[PDB]
Amino acid sequence: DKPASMYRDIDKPAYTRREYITGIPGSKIAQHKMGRKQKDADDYPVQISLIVEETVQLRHGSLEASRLSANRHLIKELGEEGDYKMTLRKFPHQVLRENKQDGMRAAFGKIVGTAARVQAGEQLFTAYCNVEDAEHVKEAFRRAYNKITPSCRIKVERGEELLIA
Amino acid sequence: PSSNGPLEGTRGKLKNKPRDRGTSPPQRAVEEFDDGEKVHLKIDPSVPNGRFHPRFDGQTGTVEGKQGDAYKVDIVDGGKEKTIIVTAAHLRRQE
Amino acid sequence: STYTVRGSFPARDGPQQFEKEVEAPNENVAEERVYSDFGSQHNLKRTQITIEEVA
Amino acid sequence: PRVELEIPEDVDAEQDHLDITVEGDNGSVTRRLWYPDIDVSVDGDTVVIESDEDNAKTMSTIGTFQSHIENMFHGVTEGWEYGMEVFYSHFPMQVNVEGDEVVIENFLGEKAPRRTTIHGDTDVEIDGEELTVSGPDIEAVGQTAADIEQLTRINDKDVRVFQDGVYITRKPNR
RNA sequence: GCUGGUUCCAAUCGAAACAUGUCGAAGCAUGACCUCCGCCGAGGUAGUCUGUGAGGUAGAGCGACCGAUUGGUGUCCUCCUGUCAAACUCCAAACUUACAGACGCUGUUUGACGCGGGGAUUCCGGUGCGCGGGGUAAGCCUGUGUACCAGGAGGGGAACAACCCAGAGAUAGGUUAAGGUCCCCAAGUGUGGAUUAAGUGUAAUCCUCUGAAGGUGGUCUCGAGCCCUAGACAGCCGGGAGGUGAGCUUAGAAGCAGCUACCCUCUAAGAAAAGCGUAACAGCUUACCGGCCGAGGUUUGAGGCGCCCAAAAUGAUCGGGACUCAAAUCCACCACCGAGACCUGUCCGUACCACUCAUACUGGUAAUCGAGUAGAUUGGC
RNA sequence: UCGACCGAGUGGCUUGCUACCUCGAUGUCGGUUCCCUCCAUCCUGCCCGUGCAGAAGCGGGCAAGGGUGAGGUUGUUCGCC
Ligand SMILES: [Cl-]
Ligand SMILES: [Cl-]
Ligand SMILES: [Cl-]
Ligand SMILES: [Cl-]
Ligand SMILES: [Cl-]
Ligand SMILES: [K+]
Ligand SMILES: [Mg+2]
Ligand SMILES: [Mg+2]
Ligand SMILES: [Mg+2]
Ligand SMILES: [Mg+2]
Ligand SMILES: [Mg+2]
Ligand SMILES: [Mg+2]
Ligand SMILES: [Mg+2]
Ligand SMILES: [Mg+2]
Ligand SMILES: [Mg+2]
Ligand SMILES: [Mg+2]
Ligand SMILES: [Mg+2]
Ligand SMILES: [Mg+2]
Ligand SMILES: [Mg+2]
Ligand SMILES: [Mg+2]
Ligand SMILES: [Mg+2]
Ligand code: NA
Ligand code: NA
Ligand code: NA
Ligand code: NA
Ligand code: NA
Ligand code: NA
Ligand code: NA
Ligand code: NA
Ligand code: NA
Ligand code: NA
Ligand code: NA
Ligand code: NA
Ligand code: NA
Ligand code: NA
Ligand code: NA
Ligand code: NA
Ligand code: NA
Repeated sequence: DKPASMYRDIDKPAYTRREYITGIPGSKIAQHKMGRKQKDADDYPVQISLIVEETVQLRHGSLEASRLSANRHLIKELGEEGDYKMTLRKFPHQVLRENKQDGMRAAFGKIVGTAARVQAGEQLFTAYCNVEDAEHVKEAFRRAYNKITPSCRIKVERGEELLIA
Repeated sequence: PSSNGPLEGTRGKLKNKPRDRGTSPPQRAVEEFDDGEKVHLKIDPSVPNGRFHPRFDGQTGTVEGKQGDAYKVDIVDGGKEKTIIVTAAHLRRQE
Repeated sequence: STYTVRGSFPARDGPQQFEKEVEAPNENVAEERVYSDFGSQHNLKRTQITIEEVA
Repeated sequence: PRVELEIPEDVDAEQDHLDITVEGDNGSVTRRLWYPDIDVSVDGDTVVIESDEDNAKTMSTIGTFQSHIENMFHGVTEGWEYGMEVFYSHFPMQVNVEGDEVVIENFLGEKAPRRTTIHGDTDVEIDGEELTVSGPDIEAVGQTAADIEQLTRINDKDVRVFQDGVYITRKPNR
C-alpha cells in the first residue's frame, strides 16, 4: 500500500505505449458495466453522475475500491438483480513507475501499476435509475467519492424535476 | 540527440503528407533560375537526388551559378556564408 | 428613501438575477450600495456585477 | 424588532439599567438581561424588548428574554414548583432540610452525609418519600431541584442495578 | 596542472562560467565572448507591419493510419455503446524562424556593417519565471528560453545574493515609484457600504507564509418549487370507530411470527396497520379527522466569511505593542507619506563639435554619456 | 470490542535519498552523572461508553503536577528473562 501522494499528480508526460513498455501489472478493476447490461441507459427516467472536481490520476486499485463500495451498496439496496445500471467510464491507461530495486543513479523507475487521468469536471461514474431508487445511487456515490483523491460533485443529469419535487 | 547523422530529427520535414506521396511532377525539376534570383530551399520528400543538408530547409538563398544541372545557391547560416549545391526539384522561386 | 435595484451576476451554470432594496438618498448611491454589498457578501468585482434597472 | 409583554394583574415590574425586577404576591425576582443592542424597558403596563438588529443571534436572545420575563411573571404570582420522589432498594435513605441545605444520610449505606445548598428563596418541603421544591425564581428552584437529583449520582456502578436516589417527578409549565 | 601571497592614484570599454579536441574533466589548446590598433567606405537591422517561404509542439482527434482500451446484442458475424498515446496523426494553433519591402532606430567629422592584426580573461557557476526530462520528494539531478546575482548601489520586504521599485558622477530644491499612513515610524485612529467573533485575520512571492480528504441548523446573501387567513408548519386538547379477533397457518396467530388478500360500513375522519410492546391478548404511539392558536411554513439550488478535522520538544506571537461597526476581510472612493528614480540650479568627468600648433584657452552639443569582478586600453602621484 | 480495502494527513524519534555546511579536524558507539523540556498518558486525579450485577477488566475523554524503581545474559542501543 504505497500512498497516492506519490501517484496522484499529472506532472509527468503521458506514458501509455505498450509497444515500448513491458511487465505492466493487470488492472484490479472487475467490471466497467454494472446492474442490467442488456438494458439501455435511455430506458431510465433518472441519470446521476459522480463528477471529479480536480484534474488528477486515480490508480486502478482506487478505482476498484471506489466502484466496489458504490456497487455493493446498490446491490444491498436495489437487490442483486435490481433495476439500474452503473458505468465506470474511465480506464487506467497511464503506466506508473517506482525507483526501488543505487539511489539516484539510473533512476528511471520499474513498472509498478496503472492510473486513469481524469480532468476536472469529467464524469467518473454514471448511474441510471428509477425515480424511487435515486437517493440510493446518491448514497452509493457518497461512499465512492471517499475512496478517491479529489473532491467530487454529485449531479443529476436527467429527471431532477421528478426527484423529491 | 542520441546520434549526430544528417537525418537526425528529420522525421517530419522529410516526410510527405500521404496525399503528396508518389513521384513528384517534373515541371518544377526542370525549372530554370537566373543568377541573382532569390529561391526558397525545401527538400521534396519524393525526390531522392539533388538534395542539401536538412538543416537548411526553409532557407531563402540567392542563385549564384550552376554546377552541372544543379544550382549553386548562397545562404547565410547564422552569421556564416555557405554555398549550397541543389537541384530545381528542391527549389522554389521567391514571390 | 427606498430604491429597488435589479440586475444579474455570473454563477455556476446560468447567470443569476436579483432584486434588492437599499436606504441610499439617491439613484446613484443606491446603485453603489448594491456594488458595495455584493462585493462584500459575494466577493464580487464591480465589473462582474451587471445592473439593468434602478427604480 | 419589538416585542411587548403585558404585565399581568397585581404584578409590578421595574427596570434599573440592565436589571429588571418583578414583584408579586409570591415574591420578587431580579434579572440581568444583557445583550448587544437589545433594549429592555418598562413602558406603563407593558414590558418592551427591542432591537434595531434583525440577525439570527439577536432574535435568539430576544425570544430568550421574552421567556425569561414571562417566567418571572409566573413566579411572583402562581409560583414555581418541582415535585420529587425518594427511591431506595436496600438502605433506607434519610432526607432532611437542615438550615439552608438539604442533607441526605445513609445513601447506599454511606456513613458520610451528602449535602447540597439551596439557591435563593427556594423552599424544600419533605413529606415522607415526597419532596416539593418551590419559589418565585425558576432559575434557583430548577437548579435546587436538579442539585438534589445530581447529589445521588453514582459513576462507578451500574445505574440500572443501583437506582437509589431522589428524582424529579413533576416539572412546571407556563 | 595543488593551497597561500603578489605593495601607488585616476579615466574608457567590459566578459566567460559555454562548443570541439585532449591519459581530458582541480589542466590546456582551438572557437564563442571582452579589449586595443590599423584598414575599408555606405550602408546596417536589437522592434513592428506586410509579402514570399520553412515547421507538426500545445490543443484536438482516431470508420484517418497505428497500437492500446469497454459492454450489449442480431446468423467467427457491415449497428449500438465505454476509453487512450513521449517513441499514433484525417487535423492543428499561439509561436519560433529564412528572405524581401516599408516605418522605426542607427551610421557616413562619434566611420556603422565588415576585413586584418596585438592582448586577454574564461571553459566549478547560481537564482527567479516560462517550457521542460528523471525522481515519493528535496534548499535534488539534468536541459532549455529569458532576466537577474555573480560583478548591481539606493528605496521597500523585521532581518536576507538573485521578490517588488530602481540601474548610480558631485551638490542642491522639488515630485513620485515600490511600499506604506493606530503607536513603535514619515503620512488617516480617512469616507461610503457590507461580512467575520474565529484574535479567524493583521503572512504577495518563499526550504521560509502550511494545512487536507471529510464534515458544519455558526452566520450572511442570492435563487427555484410546493403549502398557507377557505387558517398552513409546530405544539397542546379531543377523536383514531363497526363487520373483525379479516382468511390461511397455528394449540392459540387477536394491526403487528409467517403465507395470501387488503375488501366493507358508519363517517369530519380512522390502515385487513407505519413502529414500539405481549407467551398470546393488554398497553403506548403513527397514519387519518376535528378544535385551540394565528402568519408564515416547507423542500431544494448557489454563493461569502468563519467553525471542526488540528499532536513536539529552553520563552507564545502577525517584526513588536496591540487591534473587534478594526488597526481584520471584500467592494468602491478621498487625501497624504515615501528613493540616488523623474523634474530642476550650479559644478566635475568622458565623448563629440567650432576655433586652435595644442580643450592650452574660449564657446557649443549629450532625451538618445556617467554602476561594475576577471581582463584589454590610457593619463598621472 | 477488533477492524480489511481505498482515500486524506501530522510528526521528524528509524531507514533511505540529496551533497547545502565543516576536511589549516565541530573528538566515536554504549554506559554514566547532572539539568530542562515534549505528549501521541504507563500509573496517579476527574470523567464517558461497555458485550457495565459485584469484583476484576476492556475501550475512550480531559490532563504533563508528581512518579515510572531493582536485578541475570550481552560492549551493546535494542531486545530476552
Ligand atoms: Cl548542403
Ligand atoms: Cl546599468
Ligand atoms: Cl491577541
Ligand atoms: Cl591625474
Ligand atoms: Cl560506566
Ligand atoms: K571534516
Ligand atoms: Mg466494577
Ligand atoms: Mg587604478
Ligand atoms: Mg582621469
Ligand atoms: Mg580561446
Ligand atoms: Mg517532432
Ligand atoms: Mg496532447
Ligand atoms: Mg522551437
Ligand atoms: Mg565571481
Ligand atoms: Mg507620525
Ligand atoms: Mg492566527
Ligand atoms: Mg501562497
Ligand atoms: Mg563605469
Ligand atoms: Mg568542541
Ligand atoms: Mg492529549
Ligand atoms: Mg513537568
Ligand atoms: Na551502482
Ligand atoms: Na475525495
Ligand atoms: Na510527391
Ligand atoms: Na562550467
Ligand atoms: Na576538461
Ligand atoms: Na588537472
Ligand atoms: Na531602414
Ligand atoms: Na499545455
Ligand atoms: Na546586471
Ligand atoms: Na531591507
Ligand atoms: Na492572532
Ligand atoms: Na576593472
Ligand atoms: Na534523514
Ligand atoms: Na575548519
Ligand atoms: Na556516550
Ligand atoms: Na504528568
Ligand atoms: Na539487561
